Amino acid sequence: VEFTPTNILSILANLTPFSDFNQSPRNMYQCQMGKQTMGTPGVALCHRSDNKLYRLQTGQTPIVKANLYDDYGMDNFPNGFNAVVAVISYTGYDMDDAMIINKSADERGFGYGTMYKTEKVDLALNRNRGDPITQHFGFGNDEWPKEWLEKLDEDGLPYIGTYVEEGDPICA
Amino acid sequence: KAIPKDQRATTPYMTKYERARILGTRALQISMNAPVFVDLEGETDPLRIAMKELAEKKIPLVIRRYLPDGSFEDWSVEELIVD
Amino acid sequence: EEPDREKIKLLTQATSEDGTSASFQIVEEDHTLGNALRYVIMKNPDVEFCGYSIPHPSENLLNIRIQTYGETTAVDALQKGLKDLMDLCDVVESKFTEKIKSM
Amino acid sequence: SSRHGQKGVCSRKWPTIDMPFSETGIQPDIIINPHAFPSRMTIGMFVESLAGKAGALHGIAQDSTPWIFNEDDTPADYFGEQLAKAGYNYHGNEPMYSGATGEELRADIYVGVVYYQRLRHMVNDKFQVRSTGPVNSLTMQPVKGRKRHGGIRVGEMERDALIGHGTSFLLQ
Amino acid sequence: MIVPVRCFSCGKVVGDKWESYLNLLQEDELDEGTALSRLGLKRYCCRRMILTHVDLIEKFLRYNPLEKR
Amino acid sequence: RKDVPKVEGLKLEHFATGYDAEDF
Amino acid sequence: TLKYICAECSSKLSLSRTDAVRCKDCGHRILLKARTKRLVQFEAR
Amino acid sequence: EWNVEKFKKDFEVNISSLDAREANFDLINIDTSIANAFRRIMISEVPSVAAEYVYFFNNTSVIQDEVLAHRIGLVPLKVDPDMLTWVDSNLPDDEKFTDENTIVLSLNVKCTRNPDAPKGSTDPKELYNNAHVYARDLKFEPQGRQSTTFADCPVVPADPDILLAKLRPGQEISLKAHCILGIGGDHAKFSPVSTASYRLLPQINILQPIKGESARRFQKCFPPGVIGIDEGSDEAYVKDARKDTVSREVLRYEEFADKVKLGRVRNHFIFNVESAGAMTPEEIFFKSVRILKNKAEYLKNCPITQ
Amino acid sequence: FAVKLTYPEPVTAYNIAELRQAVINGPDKWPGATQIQNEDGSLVSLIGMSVEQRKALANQLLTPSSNVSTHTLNKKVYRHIKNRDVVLMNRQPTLHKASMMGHKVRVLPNEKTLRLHYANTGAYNADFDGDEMNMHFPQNENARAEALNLANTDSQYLTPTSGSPVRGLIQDHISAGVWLTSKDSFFTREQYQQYIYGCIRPEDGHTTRSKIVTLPPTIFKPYPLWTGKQIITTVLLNVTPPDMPGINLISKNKIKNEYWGKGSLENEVLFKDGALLCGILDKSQYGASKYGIVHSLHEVYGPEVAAKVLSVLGRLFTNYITATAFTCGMDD
Amino acid sequence: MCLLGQQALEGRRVPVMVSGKTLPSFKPYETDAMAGGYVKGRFYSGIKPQEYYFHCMAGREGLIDTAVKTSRSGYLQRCLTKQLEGVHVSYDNSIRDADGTLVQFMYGGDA
Amino acid sequence: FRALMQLKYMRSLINPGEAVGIIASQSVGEPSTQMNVTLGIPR
Amino acid sequence: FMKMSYETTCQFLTKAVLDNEREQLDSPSARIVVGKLNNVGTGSFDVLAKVPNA
RNA sequence: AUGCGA
Ligand SMILES: [Zn+2]
Ligand SMILES: [Zn+2]
Repeated sequence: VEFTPTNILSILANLTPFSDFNQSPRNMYQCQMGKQTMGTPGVALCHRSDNKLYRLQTGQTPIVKANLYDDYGMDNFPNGFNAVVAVISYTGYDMDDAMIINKSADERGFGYGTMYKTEKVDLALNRNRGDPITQHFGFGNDEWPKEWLEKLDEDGLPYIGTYVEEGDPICA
Repeated sequence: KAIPKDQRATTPYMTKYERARILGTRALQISMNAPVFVDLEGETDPLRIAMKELAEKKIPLVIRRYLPDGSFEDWSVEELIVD
Repeated sequence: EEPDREKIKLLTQATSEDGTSASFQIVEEDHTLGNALRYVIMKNPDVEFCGYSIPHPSENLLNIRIQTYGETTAVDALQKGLKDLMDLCDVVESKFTEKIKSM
Repeated sequence: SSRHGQKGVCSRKWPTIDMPFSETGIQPDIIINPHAFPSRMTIGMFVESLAGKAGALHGIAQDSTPWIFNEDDTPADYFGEQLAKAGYNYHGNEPMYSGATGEELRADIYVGVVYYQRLRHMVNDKFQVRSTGPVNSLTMQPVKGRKRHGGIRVGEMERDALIGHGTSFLLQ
Repeated sequence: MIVPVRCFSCGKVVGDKWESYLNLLQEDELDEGTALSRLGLKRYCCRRMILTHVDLIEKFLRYNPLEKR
Repeated sequence: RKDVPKVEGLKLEHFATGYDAEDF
Repeated sequence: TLKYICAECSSKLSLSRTDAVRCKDCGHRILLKARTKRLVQFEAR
Repeated sequence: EWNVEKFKKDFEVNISSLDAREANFDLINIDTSIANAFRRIMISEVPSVAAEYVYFFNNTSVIQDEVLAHRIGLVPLKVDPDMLTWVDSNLPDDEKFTDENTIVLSLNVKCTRNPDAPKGSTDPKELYNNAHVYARDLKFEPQGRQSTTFADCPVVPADPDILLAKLRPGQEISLKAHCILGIGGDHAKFSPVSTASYRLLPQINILQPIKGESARRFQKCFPPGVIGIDEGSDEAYVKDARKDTVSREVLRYEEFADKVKLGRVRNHFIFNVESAGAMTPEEIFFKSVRILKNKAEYLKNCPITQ
Repeated sequence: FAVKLTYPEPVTAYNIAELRQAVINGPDKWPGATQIQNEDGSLVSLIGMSVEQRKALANQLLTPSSNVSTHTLNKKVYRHIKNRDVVLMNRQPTLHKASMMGHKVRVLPNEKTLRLHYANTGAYNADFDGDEMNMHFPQNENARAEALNLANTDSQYLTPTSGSPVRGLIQDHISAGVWLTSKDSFFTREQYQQYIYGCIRPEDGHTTRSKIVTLPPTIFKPYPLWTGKQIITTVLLNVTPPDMPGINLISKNKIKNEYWGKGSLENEVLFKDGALLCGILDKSQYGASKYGIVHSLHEVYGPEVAAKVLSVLGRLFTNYITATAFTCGMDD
Repeated sequence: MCLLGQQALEGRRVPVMVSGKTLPSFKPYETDAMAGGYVKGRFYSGIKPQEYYFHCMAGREGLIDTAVKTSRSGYLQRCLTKQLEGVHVSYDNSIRDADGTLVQFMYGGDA
Repeated sequence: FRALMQLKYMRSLINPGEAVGIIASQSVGEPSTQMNVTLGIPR
Repeated sequence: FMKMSYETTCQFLTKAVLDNEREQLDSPSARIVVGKLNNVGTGSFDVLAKVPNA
């Protein structure tokens, strides 16, 4: 006999509560959404440098969960939040596949998330040994617009924390 | 190629496609300083102006209906039943 | 200081000349003022029709149309609404203060 | 998306004043259209709503393991009785008032607590517009890609469709 | 990330009630329900706020690169 | 099969606005 | 004094155009640029 | 016929409970449009004072600057919002912030280690110094006039215990928040109430009487004290319909669903206004009704434009 | 997009005011204008000009001729897309010409997504699940006139495949029509008139009367009461031209009469001189695109009226779903 | 509200292993309707795991048909759309191609 | 009435220049996406 | 050009060149290739103008 | 080209 019929399900399919109550392809689209979900990728993110990360700051533990949610420790990396949901057509913008959020809730940080993009500024990406080298982060001619110091420190690297908009210098 | 006026045999009605092209080309003319033959009555959209010009049939345009042979019928706006 | 020239606007497209049918447009309003104002306006025995409509939530606009018969003007009927809302809110504040004091 | 593969875009950020408020004094976080469920049969989501509501009120997690329940021990009865002991409708509805007007709605509205997840695909941000940009030298036609400020393709089928319309001046 | 300041659904400030709540689950050997009842979170929007919280910042903070280790 | 057990602390957690367990 | 922290020893330092890009206290070759007292405005939303 | 004085005759208020943070009061004989007007205004339009522009000078914490700024925005301040006027936008930043329109709060915290606790984690508060950054660490920084004006109303967070951030040795937070006057409609941080809601008085119309153990058995179907039985040999009565929650649990049983009707009193409204501490809830209601009246005066005064 | 999409508008004596203002606004406003193309052929970008310089150019949009080479032309202004332009919307599937129609542009504030009415989603086979759409902006009065006259949505109310209507209300609007049109739905004068102005704005050109007209209540008695069918009568009486008799139709519903009782009769949809006298309305009626009510209005008064009816119904049912809402739950 | 009913694949009942079993839990050649894939359980009260494996079968094969139908309709569209694109209505109501070669003397014979 | 129906017939005719070829192709293709002898798309 | 733009482009090209073929530029596809008003619909006809001579 | 969104 099976130890538990969950032994026939994959990990994500067990993470789906009451998966035996939905039309099967909706559970499969659930695996694709939860698998495509913006969540907490790790906690060493200050020591990675991914081309992109999506990190939800307001993460919570489901009230409704599989016991494999604890047994696999997925609570270390919560991927969502518990919301007060009314199943109601009322506003007229909830048709077919569109849903409404509370404005005040988003203003309080609901589902607030951040996205990290990492860049490599290389000066040899395609150099040519000793000879080639000559570029140094910094300045020399003075003739540059001194407003670049508004973004780049006197060593040629931007001040960590700086607000940057397209067009601002990322290094000099 | 000239189908004699006495011999024009085509639909007395303006097709939706005919009406569309007339209104577009004439509107474009008004927008390029073609002389307006009707009161602008406040309007600023050249297309609505050309629509007014169609409503009074003041438009000075002619439709050349082609036949696949190559013969054609020159029809005035002022005769083709607008709608 | 200036009499606000843009708060309320009279939509010529929606106003009779005889004198008893207008649509007014107020900026920066919604059901908040709207449904109360139409409610008090419906108390006017000389209002035939009155109601409010939001052209679009994102636009932050309120249109309120009052069409009456020849025994009142829509501007007058609206002023009757506003005097009723002000006096009624005075009543609410007054009884609320009285019961706050009675405690 | 919910844990049920029922994904939807946020159509609008509804003002809290305009949301519907329950007689409990709250207005939902999310409103989902009911007509989405009849095709999907995501009734696991209904049970997750009533279980998250019971489990928030009594203040405990609920087990959602597939087949922990039985046709003779339905979840609507388990969480129905637990919720009714809590002080809430056995069917899980709550009397709601219209935010806009203020009357009580016709019927008791289905409200609950559901784990909702934010998909990384904010395709909202993927918008692009090009009225001017670079062109490939071998064609002088708009370059490719959003990040290249490229221009969307009018494909062969869209050509066919424009010929269908008779819109030959639009096709040109 | 860190205990939210306010309950998304209602509006009641909750960020002050985390540490006492955790103390009430440790020190007083209370249960989560009764602890939230004594905290005044008498609505499920509030109930869930603290009940479901996952204070992942404690896991984040051990990665502090500004002190030797 | 055993039915999943109902919770032991299954007691009122909701009141009207205006009221408390001082009436319970 | 500009600052650069060693990715592996935590030791603060102040690189110059005249020194090797290495942690002088450990020997690492990766340095995090330290945050400083620099004004940034923020809309509280 | 309807007049405003016949309303004044018909309008009633009954205040059940007035706490310095919650008010539960009733408005009898009003229109839903008016109760909803007061509710809506109490929520979105009543001005409150909240942090708006946070100026960081340093943040080495593991918390994102933006996020911490939003969290500092969320902190409700115990400030009477009438001490300040609105700040315009038509004018330069140098004129925007003055002592008449802005309140400055400084935060300068530096986390250290403590000289050697007992075991180890002996929490965080003993292993580290200023490990926990609370709203109570928002030092109020007055300017001139308002320095004197607040002599007897200094600026304090309405809940100092709010944890704002957690640090680690060598991490530091230095920022200066500019708190302005704003309304809850422009952003939810300016809403002065936690929950302002109304509920219609539940009405329990008993169509035929029930008695004995079926009457007490009906009595246990409702919240404890809604249905009272004095003798039950003659009636099963309603002690107070206001205690009920409309769980509609009674309808589950045929013993009753054919001998009871459950409705509401359209005229009677049960308001519940709980304040976030910035202001007392009744004072917030007073401001809401005076706000609606002020709006009607604005519409009287305005000239109908064309 | 409203600030990043332009039309090359030749300046005349009739549009000098609007284009002078649009230039004054500049590229960084509403109906301003990003660029000015002279008749000499040169381009002058407003990307970085100051309000002063754009003010200076506003007084030069109407300058005289200068070269016999150019005397026949007039300057051009690249104005932002605005509320008077038509745009060609296409959704991938192109599978048919009806999936790429011309819509009239309505710039919505504080939006980031292309906003579309529900009535079109059964022609594009589109759904807000995450669907993306291409928006094409034609640059020529010939393409404008065609996108407003040939490709336009109203000219696509029926498919050529079968001639069944592909454009109708959906989901919630259908259940709202089913609920509103029940003989059980009554409305007070206040409620009735409110729903009416909620769905009809005479200031918006939503009528053929320039005032409002109303019916007698269904119940004169204890209280003046209007039915939902009387509301559909009022909207149809207000959207059809006063010079024409009311549409007369005998249709059917998708709801058997047995569901409304042992003697109830609610499947016969009866329209007499503009007045709904029996039955409810559903997908079979204004969405079914098979003779139902909307199809009948399309046939009798044409596509402009049928489109007006669709917008009016969409607003009526959305607002009534605001008053009463619709829900579904485990008890169901 | 009632039952899921009989699952099917490519037009017929559940696949059976070469041992004669439609699932490990079923003895070889089980004549029970359920063993063929008939699910008596419903979404409101759930489906037994043996039944979840069959509704999963039908749901997947549905997703396959859904993902393949669009590749068989593009070539059906373009293959004749290339041919009839020249095909239009002459001004004489006769259907001529853009060449001029007459295809029909009237559209459907009624115009 | 017969005169009216004849005039409706004259006013219901296909316009000169209609893209009926393309319309045909889409009216056979587009509905074939919803899809003893060969049936459906293979047929 | 309609042959060229479907399949075996080079094969139809070869058979065309070997014929010394002339395109009468009627195919809508072919006409698109040369940047010509499509002959269908609104391009099924020409528009001229009546102008006063005095 | 791989994966993937619709
Ligand atoms: Zn809450
Ligand atoms: Zn080191």
